[PDB]
Amino acid sequence: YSDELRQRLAARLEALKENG
Repeated sequence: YSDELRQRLAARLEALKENG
């Protein structure tokens, strides 16, 4: 995966968890 690419996937999760 390499460190950076994983954190990118986290950034998506972040947007979704805002509301609910």
